[PDB]
Amino acid sequence: GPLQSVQVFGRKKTATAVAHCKRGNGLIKVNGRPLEMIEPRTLQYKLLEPVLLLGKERFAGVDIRVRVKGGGHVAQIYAIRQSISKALVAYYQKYVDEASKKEIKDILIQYDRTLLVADPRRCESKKFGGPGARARYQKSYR
Amino acid sequence: ISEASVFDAYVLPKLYVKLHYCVSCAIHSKVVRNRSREARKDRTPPPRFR
Amino acid sequence: QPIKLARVTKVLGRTGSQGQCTQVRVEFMDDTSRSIIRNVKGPVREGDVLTLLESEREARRL
Amino acid sequence: TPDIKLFGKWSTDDVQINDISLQDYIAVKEKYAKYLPHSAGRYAAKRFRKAQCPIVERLTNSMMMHGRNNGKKLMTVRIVKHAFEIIHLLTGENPLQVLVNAIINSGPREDSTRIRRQAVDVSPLRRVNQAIWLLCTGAREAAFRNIKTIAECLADELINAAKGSSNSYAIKKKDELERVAKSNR
Amino acid sequence: IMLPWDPSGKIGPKKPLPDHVSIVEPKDEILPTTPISEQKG
Amino acid sequence: GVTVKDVNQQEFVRALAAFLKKSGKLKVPEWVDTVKLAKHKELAPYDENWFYTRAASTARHLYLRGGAGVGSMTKIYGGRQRNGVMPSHFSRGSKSVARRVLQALEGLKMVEKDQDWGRKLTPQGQRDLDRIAGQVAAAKK
Amino acid sequence: GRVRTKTVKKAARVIIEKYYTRLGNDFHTNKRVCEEIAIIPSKKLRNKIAGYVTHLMKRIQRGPVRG
RNA sequence: UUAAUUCCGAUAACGAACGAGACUCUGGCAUGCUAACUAGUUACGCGACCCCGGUCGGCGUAACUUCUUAGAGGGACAAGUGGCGUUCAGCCACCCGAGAUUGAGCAAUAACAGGUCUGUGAUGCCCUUAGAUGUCCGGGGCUGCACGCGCGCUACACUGACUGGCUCAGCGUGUGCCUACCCUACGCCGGCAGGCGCGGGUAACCCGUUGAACCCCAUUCGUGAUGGGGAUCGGGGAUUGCAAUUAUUCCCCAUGAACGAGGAAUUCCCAGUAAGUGCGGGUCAUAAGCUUGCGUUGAUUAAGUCCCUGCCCUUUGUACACA
Ligand SMILES: [Zn+2]
Repeated sequence: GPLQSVQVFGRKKTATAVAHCKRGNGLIKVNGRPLEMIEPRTLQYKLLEPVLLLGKERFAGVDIRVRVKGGGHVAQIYAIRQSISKALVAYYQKYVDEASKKEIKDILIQYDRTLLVADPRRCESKKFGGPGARARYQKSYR
Repeated sequence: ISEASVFDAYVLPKLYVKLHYCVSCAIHSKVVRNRSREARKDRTPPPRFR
Repeated sequence: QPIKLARVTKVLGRTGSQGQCTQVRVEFMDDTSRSIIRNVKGPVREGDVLTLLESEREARRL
Repeated sequence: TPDIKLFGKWSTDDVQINDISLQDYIAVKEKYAKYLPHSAGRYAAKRFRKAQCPIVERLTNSMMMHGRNNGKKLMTVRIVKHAFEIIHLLTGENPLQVLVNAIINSGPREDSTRIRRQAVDVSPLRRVNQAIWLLCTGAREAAFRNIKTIAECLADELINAAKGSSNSYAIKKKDELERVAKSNR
Repeated sequence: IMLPWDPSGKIGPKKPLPDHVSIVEPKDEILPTTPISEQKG
Repeated sequence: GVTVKDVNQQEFVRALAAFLKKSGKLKVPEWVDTVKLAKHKELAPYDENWFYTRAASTARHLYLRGGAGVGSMTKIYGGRQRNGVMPSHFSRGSKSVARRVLQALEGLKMVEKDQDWGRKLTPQGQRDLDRIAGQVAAAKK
Repeated sequence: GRVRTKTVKKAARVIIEKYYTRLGNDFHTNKRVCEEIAIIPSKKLRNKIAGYVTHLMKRIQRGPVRG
């Protein structure tokens, strides 16, 4: 059918990602690769937490292309986790009916807010006269 | 004493010592205190509430 | 000498010089009539259970 | 599947908590059922926001101390993941039930302080935090100039705490502090 | 030397003080007690 | 089919190093045994055939991001320059060993020189990369 | 320590005493009325004045105000 | 009552301002407006490869602001519910909501026998005034050493030591005024050090799309003042300025001590906080163990008080008097 293009950004930190949705078969890719060669292998289930709760039926028609820039590694993991979640919410919001979108949203509200809403946590600037922001130097007596 | 005793419900005595202090010794024991000039004329004691 | 239980129904204030001993009115969950006042350290809210080794101890007025 | 959540290979079920006091503060049941305990933060805003943090994430975060271990969360999650494998092969029962029983046993209730010494009780959240700090301190003290690893030392400390034969560091310090508090009262 | 405020902006600045609030004068009017039509055009 | 991005890069470099050991015509000198990699590194590499691993890494880096010279090769070969009691910094890799890797891969018929520097990968070598990706996929499956 | 200031208290009572008719319990109603009748330089001061006006309206709906 | 003389209230007090509050820059979000060939996105077609379809920071041109950049405005206010309190000022918990406390600057009156003549062609007085306390060259000294402290850096390891593989940032900076002094890209010579000619830029173009450290994965080690530590020392090879030894600086080999988690005493701080670990700017013929910003990972405890060290008012004898 027509090109159902949904471009949603995911921003939590310096690592940003843009998720692009489409109709067709189900193949989720992040710049042309799946989620199976992720280093470290400890956080393999962290990106599967939105996958296992919804099931294989919801990801049949949805294929997502993700471009990633900046930040670190785990910041990129949280960025793509927020971006594909908000893009999936927008995909079920705009085209298909609102009842199925509400049924999917009722799962995502109860579990975690990080999937939907980001928090304003950034690096505070270093102040003068100390090794960091809060800490100061040692005072020289005598 | 109420845990370990021979008698049951033994009444306790009290202390009765009439203390006396002078002008220097009362302030050294920190009992009296300098008040305002309108409050110096009051011969009333501080109120006994507890 | 049984090991008893209690329950915090209402906090009263903060005793001590540094302000670490919380004056807590504790309600006995075994006997729901009697209640005493004790000083309990740490963050104490209304609803938790405190396991008393003996219930004969009681904190005095500050 | 959303019906069951396997923490590695361990479900939410078969977790029985005997103490009703510690169950109100430990909030790992029915809300924080996760696959990995990794998170970003913000669990120290309210006075009682610290109890809403899960005890697996607390065991993860309390290991990294003393300068050189800062920034090794990816290390210590895999260390605890191997520690579950070390516990389950020797015990046979549920390591989550072993850890819940260890938290039930290792609770220092009364403790004296200098204000004479006033021997008073502490909070149950303070007992949980003291038990976690004593087990992490005992593991860090045991795993020093030794071939035995962090997961092996933490598994041995949890098995000794579940046994309760004055062998674990948390059990030993709990009995010592209760002995001192029983003495000076 | 401090410059005073002016509406024209010649002896001083044009922007008023943040603490000062210029409240206008309210209009005086009488409420109508009888419905009256007014037709024109 | 499969691709080298779908192939995990941990075993892909080992499989390509095994393929280059099966080839065995890539100009290995005798000062590789006595050379140190860079000044920030301390000692020699452990494995004796550590030219072919660098050749496999240079092959996949020129496949993914073509048009690279000496600095892009010295950037990936870096670490902590532990001088001693002084605070450590970052140091670049050596130039001549990467130049000899580029000369060996240019002598082998898998690349082609590009304008304004760089060695792009030929369509004949793209077929070989797809076939070895299929070989790694058949090995893992 | 969100205490309404004297620059708010001198203005809001005069505003309500003059335009007592054109008021409302809703915040967005009198927030735009204060934009018409008064000249407030900043949004934070505007919102503090409008919140104190709504608080005075709640005081009126509860009972009589002495001031 | 609060960070506040911030407000209710008591009223011989009423009416004002200064400091704070208030005000500016930055951050959290507005798929609603305008814009982008020195920022892009989605596709069309060509080329390469695998077996009807996928891959390409390989190329040419059709739509758009979903990413970036930034002119204009918004929202957030204790507004809604439940409790405490004169039911006043206000305070606390909760639903919904990008946020129910981002940081900084400006900072009232009054004073120090506080510092600065060694920043000043800002300056009073004294001295020098030709064999000059002025100006210039070659060295020395500013580093020096029985002793005591101040500010900093790295280790005392198995959580670690060695070797590769794998994967990310934003501050910046830069073709000359006398004046030579700028960033480096790419193909080579060599183990490194360093060297030869060569193209781009007056900068969202060039370095650069900043493959930075930690990190994760795969090999070697195993309780030994040890493979950790390089304090100590010798030989050779190069760059910088006219000129380096008491080592300007860099590279290779060899030498392998103190140090087994630290006594009395003491400093800093309370959420992207301490901490681990890097990178730019200034100092720069040669120039980071200094200082400031920019990043990545990321904890324990606490939501109270004047017991301890200070500062700020009070009642009052006044051995405290251009004080
Ligand atoms: Zn006397």
